[PDB]
Amino acid sequence: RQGRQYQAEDLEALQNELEARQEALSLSVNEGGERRMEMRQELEQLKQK
Amino acid sequence: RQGRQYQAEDLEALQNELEARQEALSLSVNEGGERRMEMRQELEQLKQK
Amino acid sequence: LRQRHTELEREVSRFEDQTQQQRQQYAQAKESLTTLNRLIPQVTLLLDET
Amino acid sequence: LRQRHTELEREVSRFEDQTQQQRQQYAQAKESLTTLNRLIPQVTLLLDET
Repeated sequence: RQGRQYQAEDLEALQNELEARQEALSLSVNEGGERRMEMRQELEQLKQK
Repeated sequence: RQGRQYQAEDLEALQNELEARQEALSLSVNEGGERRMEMRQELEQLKQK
Repeated sequence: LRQRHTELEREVSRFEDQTQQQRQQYAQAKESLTTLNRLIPQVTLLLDET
Repeated sequence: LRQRHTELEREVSRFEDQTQQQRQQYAQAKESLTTLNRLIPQVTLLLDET
């Protein structure tokens, strides 16, 4: 499902790798939405103007 | 470390509640950010006025 | 408008306090949940209190 | 300002997409981690491939 055999024989390290990925999730989203959210307000402002 | 003796006999409910509280993390942080930046834009408008 | 600015600064302070408190607290909750789901994600069931 | 609206819509589309994808893939990887540490949180040691 992720990786194709991908060292399943002893996969411990990959979990820690995923933790980094997990972290990059929040960042990658927390920024993203905010940005669009930012422009949303600006967009509204622009519309009002 | 969390709790002092905290239903270690059957703790799954607590993991579920903490997942809910992480959903709350996301909701609250996004709401606070959007509200504060919108009112910062209102501050800017008031400044120009 | 200066009174509005003062109240707006008060509101900025309130939002920042709320955001801090919630983000820290729920981050420590995140750490605790990670410890549970790592060391004992039903490893207690493997133990089963047998 | 309407041209600014057009550019803003472009940016909104780009960020919306990027966030959708990134969150999907990262959530799937997160679910993969959960499946690991749920089905096999070193439960392979109890399996032990005996």
